[PDB]
Amino acid sequence: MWVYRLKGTLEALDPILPGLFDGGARGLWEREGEVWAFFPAPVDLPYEGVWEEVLEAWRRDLKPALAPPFVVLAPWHTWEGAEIPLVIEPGMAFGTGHHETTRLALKALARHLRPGDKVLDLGTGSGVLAIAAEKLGGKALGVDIDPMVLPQAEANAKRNGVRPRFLEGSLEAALPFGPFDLLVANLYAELHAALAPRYREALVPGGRALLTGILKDRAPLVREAMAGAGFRPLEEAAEGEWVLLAYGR
Amino acid sequence: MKKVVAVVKLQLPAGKATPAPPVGPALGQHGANIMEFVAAFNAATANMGDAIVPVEITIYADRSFTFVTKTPPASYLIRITWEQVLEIAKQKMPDLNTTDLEAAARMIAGSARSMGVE
Ligand SMILES: Nc1ncnc2c1ncn2[C@@H]1O[C@H](C[C@@H](N)CC[C@H](N)C(=O)O)[C@@H](O)[C@H]1O
Repeated sequence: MWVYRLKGTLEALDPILPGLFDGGARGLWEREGEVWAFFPAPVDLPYEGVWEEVLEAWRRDLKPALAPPFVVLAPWHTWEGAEIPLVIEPGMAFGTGHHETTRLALKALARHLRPGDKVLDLGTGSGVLAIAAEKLGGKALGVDIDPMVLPQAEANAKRNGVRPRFLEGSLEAALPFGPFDLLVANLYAELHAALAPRYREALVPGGRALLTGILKDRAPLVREAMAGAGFRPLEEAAEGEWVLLAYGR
Repeated sequence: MKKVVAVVKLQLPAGKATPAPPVGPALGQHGANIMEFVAAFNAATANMGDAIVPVEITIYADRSFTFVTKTPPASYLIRITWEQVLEIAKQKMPDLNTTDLEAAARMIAGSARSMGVE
């Protein structure tokens, strides 16, 4: 990781800032009296500054995360309780199992999923929800638009002795493998709202959708879109800033 | 309250923040939950697409945090001077320090000229 240092505040260097992101900066940081631009690789900039060639506390303090009936474990953990173990290798791919949204979806799966149900996990990442679905007797497809998480999802699956299907893409790619009994989607409010009509098309008549990744204040958008798509509200769950909204068609 | 121990000013791409620098060290030095911020920032700025988002993270003595996202900057909103500041002046209300709804366009259009935009 590289850093390009510039004297002054962020507001003071305002006009030249878009040029720093044109170079390929990943983030700016105002400090004592400087602005710290961060680059993957150093490239010459005529702004005149100084280049410098300069998570594990979280990872080594990482404890098992309870999401009844599950416990989310790193490969280096064990568990003596009665909970269903979910072994997830912590990485850069979302789905470590610790976040509120992931845990809300895990619990919602336990309440809604029937053994034999066809389950679509939209935005599978690490594969945690598709794996959990399989653990509950579901027949899971996990899809992701990022092909890089897919090897990680398959590796996680083998750690758990289950075999969901994993696939690159989104709702479109999932279509030939559906229709589904249950959709689980840990995304974000505005995407749920845009996808609501296609959520209905993805499910069998009487099927259901479990939607999370939704900031509390953004929930009205999802409620409005899902009602507009013809869904009926089933239940809502919350933890901290976040909510899960369950719907039936 | 909740004692404030830091006010961190960052500028991040919308919905694509990571635990990598500056977020890592910026919040990590005060013991704030990096992964919690990353997840929350990304969801809060998700619909904005590729917009550069300035963010202010207030970190407290119990290691918890809150944050505020910005308008964002005019230099991004500038990138041929048309009727730009008929809505940009109303966009720069919660960013500029001037305590007037109207007296803003008389400074944004001038700042746009040197970029250089004609
Ligand atoms: N339109 C989309 N279609 C499919 N996947 C998406 C889409 N947008 C984002 N994603 C993926 O969804 C994932 C979102 C994760 N936060 C969810 C991870 C995991 N399912 C969990 O509940 O923890 C990311 O890995 C994205 O790559």
